[PDB]
Amino acid sequence: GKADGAMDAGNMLKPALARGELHCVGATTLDEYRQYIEKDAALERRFQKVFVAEPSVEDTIAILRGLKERYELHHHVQITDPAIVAAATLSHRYIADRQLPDKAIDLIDEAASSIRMQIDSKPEELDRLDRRIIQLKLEQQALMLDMLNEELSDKERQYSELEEEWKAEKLRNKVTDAEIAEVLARWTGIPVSRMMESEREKLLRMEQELHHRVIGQNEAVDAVSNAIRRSRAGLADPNRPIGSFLFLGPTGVGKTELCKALANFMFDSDEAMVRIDMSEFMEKHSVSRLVGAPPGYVGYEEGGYLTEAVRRRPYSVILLDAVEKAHPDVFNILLQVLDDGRLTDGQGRTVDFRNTVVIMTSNLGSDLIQERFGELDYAHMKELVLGVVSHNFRPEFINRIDEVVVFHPLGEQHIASIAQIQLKRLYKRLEERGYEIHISDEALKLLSENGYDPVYGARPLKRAIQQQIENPLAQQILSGELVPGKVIRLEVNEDRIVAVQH
Amino acid sequence: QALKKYTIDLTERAEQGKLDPVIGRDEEIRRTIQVLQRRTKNNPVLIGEPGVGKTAIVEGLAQRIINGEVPEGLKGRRVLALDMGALVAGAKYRGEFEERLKGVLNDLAKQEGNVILFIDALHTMVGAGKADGAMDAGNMLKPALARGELHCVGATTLDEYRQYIEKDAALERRFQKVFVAEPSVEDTIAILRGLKERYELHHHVQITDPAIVAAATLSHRYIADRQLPDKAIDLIDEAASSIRMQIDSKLRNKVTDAEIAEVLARWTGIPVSRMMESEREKLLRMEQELHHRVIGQNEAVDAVSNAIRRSRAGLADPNRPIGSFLFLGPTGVGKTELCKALANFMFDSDEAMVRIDMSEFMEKHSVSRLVGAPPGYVGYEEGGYLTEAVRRRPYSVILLDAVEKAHPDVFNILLQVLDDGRLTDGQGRTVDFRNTVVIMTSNLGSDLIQERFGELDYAHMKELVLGVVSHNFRPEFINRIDEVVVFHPLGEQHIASIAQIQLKRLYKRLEERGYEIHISDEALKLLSENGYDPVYGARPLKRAIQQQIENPLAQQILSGELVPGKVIRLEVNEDRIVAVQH
Amino acid sequence: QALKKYTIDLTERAEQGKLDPVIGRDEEIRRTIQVLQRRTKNNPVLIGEPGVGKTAIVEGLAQRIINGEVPEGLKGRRVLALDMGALVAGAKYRGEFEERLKGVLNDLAKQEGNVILFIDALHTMVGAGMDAGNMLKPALARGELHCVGATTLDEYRQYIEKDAALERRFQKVFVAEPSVEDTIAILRGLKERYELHHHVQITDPAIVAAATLSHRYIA
Amino acid sequence: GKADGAMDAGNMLKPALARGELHCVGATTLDEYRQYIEKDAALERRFQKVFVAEPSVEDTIAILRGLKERYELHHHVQITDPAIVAAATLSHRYIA
Ligand SMILES: Nc1ncnc2c1ncn2[C@@H]1O[C@H](COP(=O)(O)OP(=O)(O)OP(O)(O)=S)[C@@H](O)[C@H]1O
Ligand SMILES: Nc1ncnc2c1ncn2[C@@H]1O[C@H](COP(=O)(O)OP(=O)(O)OP(O)(O)=S)[C@@H](O)[C@H]1O
Ligand SMILES: Nc1ncnc2c1ncn2[C@@H]1O[C@H](COP(=O)(O)OP(=O)(O)OP(O)(O)=S)[C@@H](O)[C@H]1O
Ligand SMILES: Nc1ncnc2c1ncn2[C@@H]1O[C@H](COP(=O)(O)OP(=O)(O)OP(O)(O)=S)[C@@H](O)[C@H]1O
Ligand SMILES: [Mg+2]
Ligand SMILES: [Mg+2]
Ligand SMILES: [Mg+2]
Ligand SMILES: [Mg+2]
Repeated sequence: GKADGAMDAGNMLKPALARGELHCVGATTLDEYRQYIEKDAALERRFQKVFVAEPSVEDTIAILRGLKERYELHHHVQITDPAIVAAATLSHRYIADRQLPDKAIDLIDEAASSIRMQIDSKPEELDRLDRRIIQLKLEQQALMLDMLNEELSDKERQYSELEEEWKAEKLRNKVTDAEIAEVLARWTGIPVSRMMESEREKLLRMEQELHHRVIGQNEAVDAVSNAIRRSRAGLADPNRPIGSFLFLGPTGVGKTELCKALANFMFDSDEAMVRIDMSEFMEKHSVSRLVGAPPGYVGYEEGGYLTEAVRRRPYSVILLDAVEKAHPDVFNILLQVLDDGRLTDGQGRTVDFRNTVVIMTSNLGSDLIQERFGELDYAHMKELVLGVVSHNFRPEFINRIDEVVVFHPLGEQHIASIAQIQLKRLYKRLEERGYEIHISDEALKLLSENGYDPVYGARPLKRAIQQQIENPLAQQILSGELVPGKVIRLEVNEDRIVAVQH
Repeated sequence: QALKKYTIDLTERAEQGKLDPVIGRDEEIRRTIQVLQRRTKNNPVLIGEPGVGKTAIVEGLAQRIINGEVPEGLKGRRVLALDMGALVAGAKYRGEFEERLKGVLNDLAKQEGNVILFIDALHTMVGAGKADGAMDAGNMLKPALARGELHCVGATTLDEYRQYIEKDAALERRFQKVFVAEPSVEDTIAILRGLKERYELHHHVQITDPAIVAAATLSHRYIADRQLPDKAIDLIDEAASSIRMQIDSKLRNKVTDAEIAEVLARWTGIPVSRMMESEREKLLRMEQELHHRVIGQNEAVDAVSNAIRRSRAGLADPNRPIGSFLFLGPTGVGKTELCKALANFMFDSDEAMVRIDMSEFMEKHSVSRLVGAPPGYVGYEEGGYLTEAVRRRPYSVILLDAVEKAHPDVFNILLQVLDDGRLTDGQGRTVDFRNTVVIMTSNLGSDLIQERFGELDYAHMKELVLGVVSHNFRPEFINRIDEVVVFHPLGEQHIASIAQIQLKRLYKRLEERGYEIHISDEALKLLSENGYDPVYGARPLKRAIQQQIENPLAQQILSGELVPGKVIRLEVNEDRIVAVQH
Repeated sequence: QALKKYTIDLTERAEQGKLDPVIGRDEEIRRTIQVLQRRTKNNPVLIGEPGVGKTAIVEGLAQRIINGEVPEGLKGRRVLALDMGALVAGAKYRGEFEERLKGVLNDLAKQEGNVILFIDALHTMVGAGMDAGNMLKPALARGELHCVGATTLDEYRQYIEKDAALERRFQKVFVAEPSVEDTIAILRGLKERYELHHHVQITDPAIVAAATLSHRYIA
Repeated sequence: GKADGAMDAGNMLKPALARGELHCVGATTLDEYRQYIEKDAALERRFQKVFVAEPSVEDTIAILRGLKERYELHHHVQITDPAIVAAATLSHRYIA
């Protein structure tokens, strides 16, 4: 209420506060105290500071066991004491901004709202299928090629199955720890929730789901798969990230494909991953471009890059591609990251990385691996290229790595399978304009033999495909020679691969 | 009342049918409905990117309250939309804004908890009525938010939240973060198939469903600025505007997908449009039209011809740039002129290209010239050269001129560029290089090529000079290159044809000046026989043409001797060249 | 009424013929008319380096509304130039900018979408002390305001592309700086008004020499 | 014009500048021009830098000879022309 008639309301109370004739119990924040009171230091002494520490997990458990019955009587549901101890423990582990017991009560109360909404209308999967069948109903109405009425028939059948099963049980009217974990996995993003059977069947086939995109390379697919299975099962070291890997080998063996296949598995898109191309980081300033500017400097109030983009979605994959192409002491930021999951940015708030999968591709032993992947067992190769890495890095940073793996030069059956994959995506690119493509098996032999050399991996297969198909084929498509509808066969001449129209 | 003066009823507008139909957004509406029916903190904030449908989730929630698709507990709730500007506007005295806000709080306590308040732009609430010593709307809604008396549905942006609401941590913890992700391609198709009826009712036209799947796919692929389903709706609506004007001017009546590609080609410049027959026959004559400026060197003309034919025919690898060429040859055989032939074909201009002159980059930090300086350092706010040059012009041609001069590790930036088509500047955003033609022009093996181009076939020449380049670059980097072409030294007849090209462009320029010039073949023979040596390329040719033509020619023009409208016969002397006026 | 306190009716001025006979720039007017007939985001922003005649484009739009060269959705509109410098005039107290601006927005809602607004120097609207983008921003979003913004290229990419919400509520119309021949056509269009004001004659070789020397010797 | 529920002078005359109904002539210091008129758009291109030179010593002599009669007829005194050139020279020499 200060104005031109400046009486400010801190001044009128102030002799009553100083003389003790007013018993004013104040309560304020800890930043707001410093920012608004300790400016005006004539009133900062009138008060006495009672500090209210953040409670422990066990004190939060003791708090929730007497608040429980009030939320029970509001939502008309029960809360079972495993959900209380799960709310306190999980909210202390997986939510880093808020503080106890605000987030514990938030998980409890929102879970009870979720159970009340189950009991009110109908359960979850009924609503999932109900929204999707009304979606496909309106979309099929608007489509008046389809390949859609199959999907609507499938979802309506599954809706009828779950509706009859719901009538057979006519459920959840308590709050178990499963509902707390569902509300935690919708708060933050970390899949803490219990694995429903489709996801568990998907996750036991991790290697089978990844070898549709990474052919060969068994050891690293195993390592990646074991890290994610430990994370979902609940055995990962809770004071470190999920998996801190270091990939090694020649050029074009699927390193960035293994990371893009991780992202396409786990988040259903290739470029949903914090990607730090470490080859911009050749000087010691890129430290500042990932942790941000310090106070006083230019990009302070715009943040860092690694810190902010992980703190948005705390469960993600981090790729540090071409990790040898950096200054050697950019890997001390990663010492903090890989040992404890904490990275303090410029502004002072510590982003938590204990749910991210840090992956570092490289090529540091390419000469050695290309020389000796034959006639050597995998353990001795890992040993000797780890000696090479010890010539590169410092023994701090490679002690923090969860597993160093070795990639190997691709054989000819590998390049046959890769040629099949690249041709499937070429069929997808040319089906959209309206062209159907087959291929002779003799022609695939020409692709596998014209795109093989041991030193460059599986990129010469890609540009051999590019030349020996895509240059005459796009030559003919622009020529108007190849009309859609008819199947474009890929047959060979004596050395060429010609397209025909029959 | 003090609500009707200052709020806007959304359920009344949904009942009147003014709102957009909201299709999709299942789990966002469901989690918001869960957070609204809590005991304490009935406060969902919808934190998402700008454009992804954060308001439309709230209006879809109002439409479900109208239709009855909500649970029984929310049937009949009045979604009121707060207006911060309507509160601040009439309050300049001490305590009029706070009076209005306390009146709103008393009415929303009076409404029996039957009101779901809504604030788009929650940060406007954060700094709302804050004057010198005034209770803003943050500090006055701050008690009635922690007790669930106010059922406020916020909405804010993902980066505006960091600026304004994480500044004030108590009002930051009043709200629950319901995150609204940018939708996928299929969901954008479904969202457009919902809203097709509204744009057809407005523009009085029809929209065909191939144009909708084309709008969603092309907007997801090419436009990097805005987001889904906003940019796809923009392509739909601007194409419908275009068809409505082309009906209404003086023909079509249904939006096709090529209309969507036209609006995309006008927004960006990437030629996604259908090939007209003039441009398609122009494009099949790629090699001949590059040999209308670059005679000689058939190989890379074939290579770049094939690359642009792939780019236009849709066979281009969409996770990579269009072509990533390396040019290797003796000095002065038209490498830079092959790139200028590219720019002159592609954009109908000569220096219409992003031209990095890599002999400036002889140390490790001109890397930082091309990307920019990080946070904290000097050239932060000015960006980078390459990143602004490509972000402002997506479909361009990048020339790394004279790429042998630099430090050996400037070409790691290019590892990112040539592998995935992306490059992160200092300010933390990536530029999409899925549309450029990255071209490098070295001369690492000009001694070897000038020595042994004779008696060695082209494949083994490429093999040998590529082995030398393998000694000079890293195996990671030559693996990324699309096609390492090799340039051959010029012959005599090639230099004669180059001189013919120079004379014809000189005659065209001086005809634009207003003159008419003829020449005898003997002058051409003298020009071909005087300035020949294979070691120096076609530049001694052009400077000999320069001297032995343009010194007497400009000597005689400036005297007024050459009257325009005559015939300038470039005859010869016993040893030199002189022009006459007959 | 708040419009008459702060707006300038351009079409009423072109009705009395005070404006310039804008000749050329036809495709930019056509793209602006494409933008102003959408459903949402009806708000073009004219963008180019300064001096190239963007207010001239909106004057030509107003003259086409007066003559009737517009489609059948713009006959009868009024083009009102808003003055962002005039709303931040008496900015003493709290909530006095918002009173003026809400008066303008209520009176524009009163006309039932009949008024094209022209907010020149659009970089003023971002920083107004929250302030001014956040009262226009929902009405800009729904397309019930038809704000023809007009700002410099560098001011646009410094002020408005920093702020993504206000950036997507507009639509760019890039204004190409005219050629030498187009400047000659402009001066041949505007020769008569200057010869009827100065009461002198102007020699057309001096016109084409003036355009050529101005393009050559001033950067 | 810092008023209440009202307008100032500048943003009420600003319509009359770009409407042709004002033949205004301004006068200001260079610095306040370079802050307050170069920053605006319409106020910039409705105004022209007629720069005023600080005059020379003999020009000041001519001006003082043009105004010697007024001050002499005012104060009933007489002014000497060597006193004029001494005053002008020492005023430009000493006063800052
Ligand atoms: N095992 C594989 N399965 C399928 N495609 C593969 C495989 N290995 C390589 N490729 C293809 O070859 C390309 C090159 O592989 P990348 O992983 O990108 O190279 P890299 O492994 O990153 O090695 P560097 O050192 O980064 S060049 C990939 O993008 C795929 O298109
Ligand atoms: N699920 C959806 N159903 C229908 N229309 C949608 C949907 N999502 C987005 N839209 C449309 O997308 C456009 C923009 O969405 P908006 O919510 O208005 O943007 P926004 O989410 O408000 O983000 P800001 O912060 O206002 S820029 C509108 O035309 C909406 O109708
Ligand atoms: N086939 C050709 N047709 C026309 N002009 C050509 C041809 N080959 C070379 N030239 C001329 O060669 C001259 C020099 O070409 P540039 O490409 O600029 O030199 P360069 O190829 O870059 O060699 P370096 O190593 O960079 S010095 C140009 O002025 C061209 O006119
Ligand atoms: N096509 C045109 N027809 C007629 N006059 C034009 C044309 N283009 C520009 N002009 C004139 O050029 C001048 C430019 O006027 P303005 O539009 O105010 O300037 P501008 O191009 O908008 O640049 P700014 O950023 O507003 S200073 C005026 O005298 C116009 O009459
Ligand atoms: Mg890689
Ligand atoms: Mg919004
Ligand atoms: Mg060159
Ligand atoms: Mg202007």
